[PDB]
Amino acid sequence: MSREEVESLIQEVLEVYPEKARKDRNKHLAVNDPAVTQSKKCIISNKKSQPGLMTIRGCAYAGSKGVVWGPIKDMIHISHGPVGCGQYSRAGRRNYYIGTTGVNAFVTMNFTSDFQEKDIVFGGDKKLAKLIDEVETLFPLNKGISVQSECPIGLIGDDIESVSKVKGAELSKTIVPVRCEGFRGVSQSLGHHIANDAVRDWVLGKRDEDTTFASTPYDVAIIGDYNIGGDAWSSRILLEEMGLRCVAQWSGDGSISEIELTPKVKLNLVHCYRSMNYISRHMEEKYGIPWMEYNFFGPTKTIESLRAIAAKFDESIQKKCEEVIAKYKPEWEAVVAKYRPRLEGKRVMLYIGGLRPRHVIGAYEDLGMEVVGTGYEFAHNDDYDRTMKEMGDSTLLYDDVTGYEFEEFVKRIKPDLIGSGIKEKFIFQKMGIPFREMHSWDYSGPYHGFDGFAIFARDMDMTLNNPCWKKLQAPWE
Amino acid sequence: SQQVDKIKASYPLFLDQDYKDMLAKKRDGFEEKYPQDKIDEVFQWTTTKEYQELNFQREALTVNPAKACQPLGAVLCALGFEKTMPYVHGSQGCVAYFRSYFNRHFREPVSCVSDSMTEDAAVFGGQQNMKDGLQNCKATYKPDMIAVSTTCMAEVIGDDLNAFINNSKKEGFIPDEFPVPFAHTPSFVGSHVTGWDNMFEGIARYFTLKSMDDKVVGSNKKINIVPGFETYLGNFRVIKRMLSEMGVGYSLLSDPEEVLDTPADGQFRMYAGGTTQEEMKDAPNALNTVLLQPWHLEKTKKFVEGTWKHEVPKLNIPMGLDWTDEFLMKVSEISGQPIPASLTKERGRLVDMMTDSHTWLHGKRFALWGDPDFVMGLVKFLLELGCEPVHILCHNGNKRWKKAVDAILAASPYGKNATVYIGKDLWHLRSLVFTDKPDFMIGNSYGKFIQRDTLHKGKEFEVPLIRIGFPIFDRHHLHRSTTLGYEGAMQILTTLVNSILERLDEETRGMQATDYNHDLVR
Amino acid sequence: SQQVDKIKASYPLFLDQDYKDMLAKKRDGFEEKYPQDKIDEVFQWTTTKEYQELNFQREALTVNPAKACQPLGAVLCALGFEKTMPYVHGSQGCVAYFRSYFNRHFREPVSCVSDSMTEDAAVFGGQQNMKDGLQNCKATYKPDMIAVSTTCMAEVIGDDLNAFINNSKKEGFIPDEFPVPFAHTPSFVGSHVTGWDNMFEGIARYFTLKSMDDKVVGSNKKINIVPGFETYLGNFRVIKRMLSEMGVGYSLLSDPEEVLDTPADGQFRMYAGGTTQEEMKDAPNALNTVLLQPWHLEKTKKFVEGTWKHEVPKLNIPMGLDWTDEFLMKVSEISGQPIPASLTKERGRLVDMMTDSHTWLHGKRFALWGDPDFVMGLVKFLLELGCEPVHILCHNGNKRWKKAVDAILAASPYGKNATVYIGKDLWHLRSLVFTDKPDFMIGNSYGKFIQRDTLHKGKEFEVPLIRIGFPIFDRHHLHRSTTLGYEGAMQILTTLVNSILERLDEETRGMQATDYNHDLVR
Ligand code: ICS
Ligand code: CLF
Ligand SMILES: [Ca+2]
Ligand SMILES: [Ca+2]
Repeated sequence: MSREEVESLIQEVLEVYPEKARKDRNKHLAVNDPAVTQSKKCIISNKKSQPGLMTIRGCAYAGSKGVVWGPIKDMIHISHGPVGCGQYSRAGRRNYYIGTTGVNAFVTMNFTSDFQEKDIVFGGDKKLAKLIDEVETLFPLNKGISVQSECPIGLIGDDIESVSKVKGAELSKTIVPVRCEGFRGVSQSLGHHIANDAVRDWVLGKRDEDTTFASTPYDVAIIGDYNIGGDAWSSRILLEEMGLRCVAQWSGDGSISEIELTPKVKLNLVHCYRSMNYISRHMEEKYGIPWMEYNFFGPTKTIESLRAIAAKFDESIQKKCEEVIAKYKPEWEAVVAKYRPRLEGKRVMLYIGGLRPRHVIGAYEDLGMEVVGTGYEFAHNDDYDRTMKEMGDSTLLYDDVTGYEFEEFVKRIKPDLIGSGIKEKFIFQKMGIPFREMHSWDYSGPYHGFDGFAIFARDMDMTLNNPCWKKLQAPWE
Repeated sequence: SQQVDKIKASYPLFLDQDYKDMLAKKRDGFEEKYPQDKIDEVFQWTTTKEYQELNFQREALTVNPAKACQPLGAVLCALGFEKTMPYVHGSQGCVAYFRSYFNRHFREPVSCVSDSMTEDAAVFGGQQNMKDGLQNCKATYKPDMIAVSTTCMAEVIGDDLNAFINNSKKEGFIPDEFPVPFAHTPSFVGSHVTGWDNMFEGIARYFTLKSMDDKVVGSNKKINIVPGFETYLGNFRVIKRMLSEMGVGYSLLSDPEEVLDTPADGQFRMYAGGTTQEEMKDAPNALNTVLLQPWHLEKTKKFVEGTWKHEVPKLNIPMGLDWTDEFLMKVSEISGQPIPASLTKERGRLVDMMTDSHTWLHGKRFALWGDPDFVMGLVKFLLELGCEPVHILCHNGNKRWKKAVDAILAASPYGKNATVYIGKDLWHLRSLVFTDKPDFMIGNSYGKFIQRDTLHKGKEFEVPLIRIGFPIFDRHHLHRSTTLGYEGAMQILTTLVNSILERLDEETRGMQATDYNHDLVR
Repeated sequence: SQQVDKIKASYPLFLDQDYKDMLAKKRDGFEEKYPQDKIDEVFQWTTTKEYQELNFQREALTVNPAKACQPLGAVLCALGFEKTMPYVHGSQGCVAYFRSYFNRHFREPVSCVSDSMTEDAAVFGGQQNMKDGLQNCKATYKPDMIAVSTTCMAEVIGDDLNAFINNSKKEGFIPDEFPVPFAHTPSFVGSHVTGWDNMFEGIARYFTLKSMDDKVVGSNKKINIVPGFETYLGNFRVIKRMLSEMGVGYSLLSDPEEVLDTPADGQFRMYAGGTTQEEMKDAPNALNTVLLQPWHLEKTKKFVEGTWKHEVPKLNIPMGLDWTDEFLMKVSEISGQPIPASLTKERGRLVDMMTDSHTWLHGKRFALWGDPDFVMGLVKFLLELGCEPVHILCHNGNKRWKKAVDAILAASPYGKNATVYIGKDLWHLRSLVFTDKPDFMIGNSYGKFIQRDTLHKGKEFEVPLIRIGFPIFDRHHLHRSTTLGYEGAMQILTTLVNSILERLDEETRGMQATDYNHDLVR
């Protein structure tokens, strides 16, 4: 389709909206022009959501507790407030870890204060202290406590910073109050910012005056990789076959000690720019640690990122990088040779949170699949600046798409595959259009590195070419 | 490394030697993990009887709850009606979590909208959010009704829903005749089952409060059925099939079975089936109203008795043999229709099934948890089978329900070692199953970790989990099962006896060690 | 020594130290047992490819067969008629074994009588025995019809059932109009399905051969349905339900569902329901005749086409998605009734489940066995689901059936690694699953032993069993399941996906070893 058909489709979709909502939504939709570098000329982003339009965004609590603070395993994460917020986000995210759950690891456990009506009226600052005492009593091997605020906490005026300071002074334990109320932000992105601020202000600077760690010129830290389905692991090995020593992971399969040891490294490899650029910039400003963005989706991007990371170091690291690339070359070549003929020419439409709508494009390109449309839920203008150089000409772009907009776009464009979250999976699976969960990898993976590319290709082939998509139309109709 | 012909996912790829070495290096160098001996000592300490005493003294800490917030049930009740859009007045994360929860449980699309309230709405209220959301929702998705619930933000702020909706209709955002029922569902009062009650009570008020003058009890010769918070489509289908066989004229209020199960035929249907507004308006003209789950439909019972003047019969949930018989007899008494032969034969088949499998169920010890009505029905059915529900738990339970369950237990020899707990979470149940080991567990998917905790101590201490309840995430299409009436009793009996036989087969499969008991006929 | 509070059955009582010592002393003193190292070596040798090569060279020895004798199917076919006592002309041990087999499967009373032929009957014959048996059976267990089958003994002696029954009627032993159909069912030819076919063909002959003059095809506006050898009541119920929903007039010419699921209401019923004699007499007047399992109904098809002049359609067993659609379309074409919207919605709901569960069923290797039609339908459904069969086995299958299955496999990209076997027992399947390991087995309870052997070699080599077929002895009430039509496809899909997920949960339950993939949501 050309730029003329796409704009007509955009206007036809927006015709049903009320005039104010129509004007607001016209700014968030655009047709990609790769020659444009300043996305603000085309797409507005990080704006509020129009009420009643069934958006797909989340809350700051999801961005902070669900995304950033959650994967930390050695800490205990209290969900201060009613039961629902903590209950719905429990173990819904596949941030893998290694530990004995309930003894030294607590990722898939729901700790909450369970506010009743007597706590909304009379406050909950004493309940929090009693809860901290009980947590210390029953879980002695925890290495810290993080109190994530839910919506009522800010509204009723509860002072959790004071409680955190007092109980940290008493128990000599790291207690981090996070003000990640759901109403504070328009989406999960402000949750990322709040969680990074809490990390910076309460955890990161503990070992500023400690020099007992044996630093090496090859120390690196993986930032913004939350180990979905093991993703971070598949990356970490690829960074240790080149001789680099990964000191910390943020935050999938991460521990409170790696976070404190992070300022003792020589380079920060940031995978998710959106959720961790806030702390990467702080570390660069304070400790002088440089940081760079790498992409491990697909063989091409992985090779380019490894070559760049090696170029950040001396000649031995570059030789090891070339050795690793040569070693892994036949493995991904076989996967491409097997699966590309089956997935050649297919058209994909993506809609994911803030990083993957542009990161996984390289993986689909390596299989001969064309992304005819991509968009984000809570990405800023930077993200679209990076995206416009990734998408082809005349491809659709959307921001904070609604159910109606996405459904109409899919019906007209008719993509061969759709990649989005659980809340859209069955909507497009009832339309006879194959769907892949690009958040949790559809309970598969990992997809990072050369080991994850085979799984990626296998999943895409098994979903697009499944024989279940030819049976929707009844033979007697 | 990956092989193009044998590709391994996260399991068992990370069991390779290189990944093991990498993880070991990570743990040794940077994690600063406690020594394995300390971890093993602490884990054994958690399984002792001393740890249970500390655990049950918890007063401010809740670990692994077994309940949700009211607006979840409110959203389900709103989905129960025809062309009804659930609209939650509050922040937008709540709606996303509700939709994710219901999609993961039912594996079907769930449609709900929000006002996307933010920091400006926290300071100046959310009236403009209400107006714009109502207008946008009516214009875009075109519902015949918008059912408004509230999060805990709107309740703490103190947003007056009635005032906001009235000011929205008079301003011209929505037509004055457009039905917009509302309900106040604070997430810090009760649980998800209470939200269903509040939403249904609000809808019934909106549709019947202003027109009770010309309503005569018995005009349409029908019976109203209020299911409650039900997460099994089979229960909705059986509660209608039994009445259809019985010949009774019935009107199922809040029926979401159709929208939560739609065909995959190339088109997406946002709305399907559901109770029509005519049925809600005509509800007061029914002979009587029956509440299938009376322990969370108390406010609805108050509204029906006080306003509709229907004398709601005091019935228990149709789970088991005796309570299903009581339900059928009460329905026959109310409608005057004799019980047909197609249900006596079904009852006889259920009794035959009970008699065939009594030698395996007798003396088995079960620990259960869930919703009050479901838990009490399951306890009654277990007592009817000769099983011992040693541990009974209900996080969202009250003391009257506990007293009723104790009365049920005392009326049977098998309810002798049973202990009912209210306000306790799943960590209390883990402590209970470690010290007083049952033979199985009956609950939702959250009980799997508890089983994993029991296996770590040892194979001889493992407590298998039987998945009956809500939510069930790690199994596919179990939401199509049935738990009400005779068919539900048959399915539950089959599941229990087959789980027992499967565990027995697993324990006796080691050749030349325990396989002497590996009987072909079991 | 058993404590009174905790009584132990054989397991784990025989795991006590004193019992272990007693068994060890018995083994050492007098068993002269081979050394354990030799046993392990022999086992490992049996788990090798060389042992498979030796195994497939078998010509006379059959180990662990997967079929039964004709009279079993004859008895099951006889049980499908109204007040028809299955009477077997032969030894009584047979009848006892048939009754025990059916009681262990269905867990319901089964009525079958024998004339108790003995060594005296070997030389003289079975005429007086036949007369006395007929008279006693009619006097004591009054039926309206008696079906006569034969064991091997009666076949070897070469009895003349027709002549014997005619003489019995002639010599004042039974009324000359009492219905006494008969069929020759040699146990050394074919299998139980062949016996069912012979019995049904004999009954149809007896009831229709001499009255074809006044039979007009289509004069009653009905479609005859011959279910064949079926062991699931759910299939009988679902076929009738679908035909009723379509509005088509049907006559199930074998309905043992009623007698095999009688209620337990304090009285014992020897007969219940079944096909009436009038339906059999009027069968030639039907619009057409549809065979649900066309493979083991060759003789019935020949009789129907030759005598009744009905044009039997070439329809596969209505298992899966495509063949059910073909069956529904053919029935609509024959009867003229349009396909209702309920069946379309059910097909859409099945496709929804297929789309939801497709990510777990894809690339799963299954080894199956059973009856020809059932195995063929299961293979077709597995190919439709994306699963790849590897070892398709059928002990009582013929070469034409193998050609048809190969044609089915070659039409899909998932039958690439599938190998069909005809005439191989479960020892061949044990060797196949040991050398070419599949993910799961799908069959009757006998494969229960195979899963044990594969466990002895190692946990990584275990092949879990899924019990879908006949007979099932170690699971209660699985005979009530459905395998035909859309409902039966939904149940099979649910069973398969839940078995896969249960195995995955078991494999990833080791704490801090493999529990990283112990996802809550799958
Ligand atoms: S953190 Fe972010 S929505 Fe960067 S909130 Fe979201 S595990 Fe997405 S596109 Mo779920 S900015 Fe991570 C994300 Fe991307 S939870 Fe995961 S998949 S790379
Ligand atoms: S934005 Fe929570 S789900 Fe809600 S009604 Fe309250 S208990 Fe229930 Fe974010 S912090 Fe949480 S998830 Fe929402 S409430 Fe706010
Ligand atoms: Ca679905
Ligand atoms: Ca029985």
